[PDB]
Amino acid sequence: KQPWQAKISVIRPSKGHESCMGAVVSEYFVLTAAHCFTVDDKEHSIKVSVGGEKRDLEIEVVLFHPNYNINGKKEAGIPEFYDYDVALIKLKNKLKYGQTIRPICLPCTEGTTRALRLPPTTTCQQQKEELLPAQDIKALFVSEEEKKLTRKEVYIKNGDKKGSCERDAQYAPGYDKVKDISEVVTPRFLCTGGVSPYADPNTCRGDSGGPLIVHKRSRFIQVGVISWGVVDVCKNQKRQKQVPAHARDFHINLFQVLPWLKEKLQDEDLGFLA
Amino acid sequence: SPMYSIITPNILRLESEETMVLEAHDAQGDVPVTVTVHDFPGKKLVLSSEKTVLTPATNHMGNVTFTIPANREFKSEKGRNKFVTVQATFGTQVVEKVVLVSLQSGYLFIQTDKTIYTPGSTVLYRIFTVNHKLLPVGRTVMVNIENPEGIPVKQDSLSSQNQLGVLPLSWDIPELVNMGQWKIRAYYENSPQQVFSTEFEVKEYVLPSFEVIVEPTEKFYYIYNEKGLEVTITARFLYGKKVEGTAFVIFGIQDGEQRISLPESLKRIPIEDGSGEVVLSRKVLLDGVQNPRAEDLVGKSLYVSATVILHSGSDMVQAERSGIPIVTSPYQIHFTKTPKYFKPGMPFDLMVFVTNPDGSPAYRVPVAVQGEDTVQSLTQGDGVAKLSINTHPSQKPLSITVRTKKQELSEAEQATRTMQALPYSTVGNSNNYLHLSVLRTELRPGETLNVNFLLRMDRAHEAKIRYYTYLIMNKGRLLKAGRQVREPGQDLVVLPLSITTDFIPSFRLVAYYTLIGASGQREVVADSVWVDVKDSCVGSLVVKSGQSEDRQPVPGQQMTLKIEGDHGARVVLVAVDKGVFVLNKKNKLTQSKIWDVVEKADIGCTPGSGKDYAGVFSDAGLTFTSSSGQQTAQRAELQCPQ
Amino acid sequence: TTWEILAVSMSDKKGICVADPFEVTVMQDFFIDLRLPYSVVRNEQVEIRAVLYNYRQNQELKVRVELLHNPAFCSLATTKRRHQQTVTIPPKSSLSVPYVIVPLKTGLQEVEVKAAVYHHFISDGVRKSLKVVPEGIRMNKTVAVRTLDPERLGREGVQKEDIPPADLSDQVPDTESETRILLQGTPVAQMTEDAVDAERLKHLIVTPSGCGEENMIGMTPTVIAVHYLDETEQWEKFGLEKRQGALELIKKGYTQQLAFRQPSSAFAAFVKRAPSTWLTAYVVKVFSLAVNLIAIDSQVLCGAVKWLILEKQKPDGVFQEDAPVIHQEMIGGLRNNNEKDMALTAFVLISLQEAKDICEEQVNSLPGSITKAGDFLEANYMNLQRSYTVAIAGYALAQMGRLKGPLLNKFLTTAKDKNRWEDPGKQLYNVEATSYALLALLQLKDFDFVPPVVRWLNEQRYYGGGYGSTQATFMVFQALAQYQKDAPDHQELNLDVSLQLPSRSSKITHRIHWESASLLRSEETKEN
Amino acid sequence: ISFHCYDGYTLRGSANRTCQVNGRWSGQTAICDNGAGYCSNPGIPIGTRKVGSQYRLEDSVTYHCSRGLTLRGSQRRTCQEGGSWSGTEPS
Ligand SMILES: *[C@@H]1O[C@H](CO)[C@@H](O[C@@H]2O[C@H](CO)[C@@H](O[C@@H]3O[C@H](CO)[C@@H](O)[C@H](O)[C@@H]3O)[C@H](O)[C@H]2NC(C)=O)[C@H](O)[C@H]1NC(C)=O
Ligand SMILES: *[C@@H]1O[C@H](CO)[C@@H](O[C@@H]2O[C@H](CO)[C@@H](O[C@@H]3O[C@H](CO)[C@@H](O)[C@H](O)[C@@H]3O)[C@H](O)[C@H]2NC(C)=O)[C@H](O)[C@H]1NC(C)=O
Ligand SMILES: *[C@@H]1O[C@H](CO)[C@@H](O[C@@H]2O[C@H](CO)[C@@H](O[C@@H]3O[C@H](CO)[C@@H](O)[C@H](O)[C@@H]3O)[C@H](O)[C@H]2NC(C)=O)[C@H](O)[C@H]1NC(C)=O
Repeated sequence: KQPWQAKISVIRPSKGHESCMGAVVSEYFVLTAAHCFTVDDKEHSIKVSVGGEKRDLEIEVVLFHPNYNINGKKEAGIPEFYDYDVALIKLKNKLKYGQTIRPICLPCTEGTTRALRLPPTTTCQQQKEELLPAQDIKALFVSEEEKKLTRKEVYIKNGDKKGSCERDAQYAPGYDKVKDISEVVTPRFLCTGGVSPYADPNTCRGDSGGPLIVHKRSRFIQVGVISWGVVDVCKNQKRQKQVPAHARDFHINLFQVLPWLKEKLQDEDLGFLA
Repeated sequence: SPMYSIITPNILRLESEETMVLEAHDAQGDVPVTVTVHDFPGKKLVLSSEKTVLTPATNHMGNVTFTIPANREFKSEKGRNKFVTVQATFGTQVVEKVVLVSLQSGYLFIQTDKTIYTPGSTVLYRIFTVNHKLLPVGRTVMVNIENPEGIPVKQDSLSSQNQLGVLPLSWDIPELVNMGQWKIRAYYENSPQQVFSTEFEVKEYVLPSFEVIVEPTEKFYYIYNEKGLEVTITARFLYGKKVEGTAFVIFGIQDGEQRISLPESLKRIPIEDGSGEVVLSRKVLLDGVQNPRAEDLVGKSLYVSATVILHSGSDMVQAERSGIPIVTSPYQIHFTKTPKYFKPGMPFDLMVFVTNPDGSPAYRVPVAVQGEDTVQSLTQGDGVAKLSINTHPSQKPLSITVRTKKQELSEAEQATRTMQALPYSTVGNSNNYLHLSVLRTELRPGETLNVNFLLRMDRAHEAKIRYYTYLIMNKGRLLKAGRQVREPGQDLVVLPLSITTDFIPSFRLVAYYTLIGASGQREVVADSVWVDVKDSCVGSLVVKSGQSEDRQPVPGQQMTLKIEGDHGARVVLVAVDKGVFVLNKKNKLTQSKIWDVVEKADIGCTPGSGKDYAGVFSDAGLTFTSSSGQQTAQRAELQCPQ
Repeated sequence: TTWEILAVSMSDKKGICVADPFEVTVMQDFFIDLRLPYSVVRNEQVEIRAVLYNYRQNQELKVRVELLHNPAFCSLATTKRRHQQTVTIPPKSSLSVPYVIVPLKTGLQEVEVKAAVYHHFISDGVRKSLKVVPEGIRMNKTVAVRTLDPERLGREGVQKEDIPPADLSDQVPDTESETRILLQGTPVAQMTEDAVDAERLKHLIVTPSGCGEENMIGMTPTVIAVHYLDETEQWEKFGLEKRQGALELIKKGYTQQLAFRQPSSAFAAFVKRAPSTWLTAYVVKVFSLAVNLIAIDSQVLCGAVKWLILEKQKPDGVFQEDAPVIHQEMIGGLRNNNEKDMALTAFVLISLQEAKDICEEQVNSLPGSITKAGDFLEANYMNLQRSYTVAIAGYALAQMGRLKGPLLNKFLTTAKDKNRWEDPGKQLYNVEATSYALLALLQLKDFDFVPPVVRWLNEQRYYGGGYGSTQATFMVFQALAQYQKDAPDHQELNLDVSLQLPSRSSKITHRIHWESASLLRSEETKEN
Repeated sequence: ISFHCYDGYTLRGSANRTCQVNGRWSGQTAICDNGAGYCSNPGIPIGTRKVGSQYRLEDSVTYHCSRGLTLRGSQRRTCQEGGSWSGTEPS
């Protein structure tokens, strides 16, 4: 049901195992978050598994976005800074497409234009009006429930509820004394979760780096990468059945990182728009 | 001995700039002042801190501005009232006072496009977010929409940041929905106790093609008028043309909310050329209550309902005019703008307010005090007449009864009202007073106002008086403060005051002087006055036809609309059919309704003076504290007494 | 008609200004006015009136007016025949044209009427719409009203409620039915008691004076009164402004108490007197609660603790009294010598835990001594007899989290009538014992045993002050001040209400909190 | 002809449309939507008439062309689960 889902494992010297996730975007690249890895983590200590396979695939290089800096706000008293929290993982071996391993489509490409049944003259600004309009957008992400993958349907607060969603970042750990709330929430972000209009399931720490998918006309398009959350409702025992109302989760908008994605995937036959 | 003083408003507001005045009497050389603001209780954090120096060249003055920070210390809702520890240090002397703080961040006004809606339509509504100075600001606002039962249906949490203080919103009406009076409530996130609301009706209807105005010949009804009550029925189309047809008009009496109809008064008149006349006779009215005495109908009101039907039979309109009170006198007298405290030996200025029985002011009505008849003041366009009487230097309460001397009317049909004024308690019975009288006319922006200072005291200590100190209160904030000099021998000095657009709608003016006479004690005598300005816009906004009149335009034709307003202003528009106001003329957004909300949120209660010197400040909405021990009373209620 | 244009401007410098209404009159000379009702019933023959107006000055019109055919209506206008008549309208008059129709299908249908005049190029047409509501009377039926409360009505934390379908055997043929489901949370308002009135506490502002122990009998009702009035917010009904006069009396007793401090960092009644274990420990209890009002030095408070840990603490954790105080009325329930090793150790251990967050960096043996003193109270807690010694040793064990098992059951059952832990003897010790056990009930966060305990302390109306009232004024207004801060206004509302329908595939889940309560969450379903 | 919505509404589709030589308007259909329904606003194609202002779940809309014109597409569309109208857009 979820062929694109990658399971990433990073072994660190006595720090523990970092259980992150990613998305198969091509035959060589796996898109995920950037805070799962640091500069000290070497390529022999990072193992990625896809398709439910027992073996681990070996990687070549982890390509971070050039604007990522997690400790870039320690002068202002902010310990974390998840702006531009995306990274690509170039694998060593080519992936063979079958029934359990298939890619996920990306914004502003040739195949995305035909998947929405649009004319080929559709610009990239016209596609951003289609997938992310100024309303509450129905979406879904992939989570791991008792060694089994399941889907959690959420709503993207992009309309008038975008203001009520973003101002709830003051309750995050370390962000309790942040002056301007827009300093930590750049326009590169999307907001899901909360109580209005529905009770959305929240993302865990193990679901980090996964895709934020939009199901339209029996096809699945990724529009975001899971970044960080205000409240940790998952404790690896169950899901905490009494969540608060300001438990929101933030993602990285893929329409804002397009010149970096077009450069790193220029030799992949994806067909990005001009 | 040098004296240090501090003046601050009664209630300080969150996230707003308040003004602070520092003085130093009988001092030479510069006095450095360090002012530090703390929260109550215990002084946990510094909320504000400012510094200034009082130079003798400025006569030891210096206005200081601060701002209550938007910190989460005022987060508790069980506290009801909030307080701060205000502290000022004059070099080596520390002066402090506890001041009440309200949680209010400003005002919220809700505009709807129509006053009545059908099921299936969509309601458009804007929210204008301003602070206490009527300037736009960005806050977080919670919005509710309530049913006729009072249960909220849809809740939102918007921010007016980066939107120029205008929040466009919408709500769809389902096809199956409850009719009745719906409600839209909104409040600031930091002040949830202050809710602002506007209603609208939901009904199944169609639009009419003509309006019916039911207006009687007088705005009341006199009991002994043998002619009865004459009511004019006006019926014209929406486009201005006149209506031919037939009407059905019936009168009725109303006592409280229990209505008693009068079926004896049914008439059927034809409506010719959009006009018609109908009279209720007095014998029909006295036969409906079964009352042999005619004096028991005083207090009750009358209501008229009309139903005009066209000659084609295609449409009809019901209209109603209610609240026509039955009175013995066509005028009423209210001392609601007149001070309740006087000074013995000095002239007392009465602010007489004369109304029609429906609430409108009366034009050109003589007003003379019963038992005196010296001054016969005439009413202006605002319904205010200016009287003055000479008083004896006695501490007896002054009973003033004021009547009207209108001609073409007998003395039994004249109005009267008696009020009681209490004497001003002096400091130590020294008989040192101060009166403030102002030329009462309609004040417009751009004019100049002559404010008079009258001093009554003994001659042994008038040479010590060299200056007065005036302060301007407007919309709960301090606007301007200065000095007014006086030489020994001058019993009267005049301050010319320029009137800007910032005094709208009204303003209060306080003043005080300070000196030491006989024993070495600092004496403070004060006085206040409330002056109304013409309630108009701060800027201006006119909408007229950009096309040079032409003729009445055709359906489908383009026209040019001229929008005339201030620079850098976001103008929002709405165009409404005038057939909507036939069904519901309630809940229209006007400029006069906006100034009614601002005037009913002022921190001053009594329109003039007080029982003592400290009672003048608390009734006008100010706090005083000095280094010599003289303070004002505490204030723990956000609203006025009673 | 006439349009009334209202405008509002918004300048950042000038502010708000709503314009006067500007009226634009729109009119034609020859037009049709189609006057239609709000709704007509399907298959009911009604008559509609198309009024033709002629506002010309002195020109009569010859007009052919025709109704257009619609398949949703049944009139005389068909597909192969026009329903047109020609009439004559005099000047400055109107003529009504009657038309009969029968609507045939529900929904919003359309009617169009056109007309044109003879020998001139003037014409007009009106196309308006009207609702065709189906036959019958609108009705509603209540299927169920069920009160939702898991754990009470439910089991294991979940509650399942099954809803049957409706009746609808009397439904109109070929009509739409809509089912509305509503969720509504109920607000709760629990706990909270009336605080002791500040008009009853005027007599507690006492100027302290005397020796090393007579200073503390005067310092006690002044320090504890400011602590109680700052939390309950009763400075308005006390009179205000007298806070600064009471803040100077607290600084007066702090200065006189340091004059009897020994060079061993301990306190006695005189400088030539031997140092005392109780007076040094009661100074720590008063000074740690006085850090919120004035200034407190770190070298005297922790030095009193360091003298209590290194000099006057056995490795058992038992604090032994060397020289007792001269004033035996100020010690309260410690005057009765029954279990001196369990009551004096519990008295100092509260002073070490109320100064635990102050002296954690200076005295490194304080996390050790708290562990050493807490282990002695846990062993002999099952052997205590007096109701005061259980209350004083229950609050010393609750601040760490070690009042569980057979020790927690002995703490709750000692209360006679479940409201007071009175001893058989001494009224002052029973008044003090209820406030020690109330402070242990608020540290455990067990809010069920609390409201009968607070209600007994307020109905007794002990306002403090007097001889021997040093412990009795200090503890009753410490527990009643701790009550007003830990009191909730409501119990939890967090309802994970999911709705599974067999018509859909997804579960419709709402979470109702306290702030979003009293807000209906309607979910409409046209399938029964 | 050009399209422009009221305040608080988002315009999707072609804002500027042009009548071509084949008697059809260029671009996509302009839709003013507020984002309050489970399904989006199906909009009004030029020449049609939409009956149904509610855009909730399980709702339906019916379309009718003008006089002498033939409907192509679905006369009735129904909002399905997932936020997608049944049938096809008429013309
Ligand atoms: C507090 O005091 C300061 C300094 O006295 C005030 O600043 C002054 O504000 C006025 C108003 O903008 C400035 O212009 C003046 O306007 C009047 C208008 O009638 C005119 O007659 C004067 O000749 C003058 O041009 C003035 O330049 C400015 N600065 C100084 C040094 O006076 C401030 O307004 C006061 N604030 C409050 C709240 O009282
Ligand atoms: C659907 O069910 C309701 C039952 O609640 C039916 O009765 C309606 O009930 C409401 C609530 O009590 C009434 O509203 C109220 O009317 C009174 C006047 O009696 C007014 O003073 C209140 O302010 C409030 O508006 C409503 O009138 C009433 N409807 C009636 C009497 O026709 C309702 O009739 C049912 N609807 C249908 C279509 O069957
Ligand atoms: C759709 O087409 C319209 C034209 O049909 C485009 O409107 C153009 O918008 C620009 C604004 O960037 C206009 O410039 C301004 O014009 C006003 C005229 O009053 C002038 O005062 C300003 O100084 C400024 O120059 C431009 O005139 C206008 N084009 C025309 C022909 O009037 C619109 O941008 C198009 N939108 C899309 C999404 O394609």
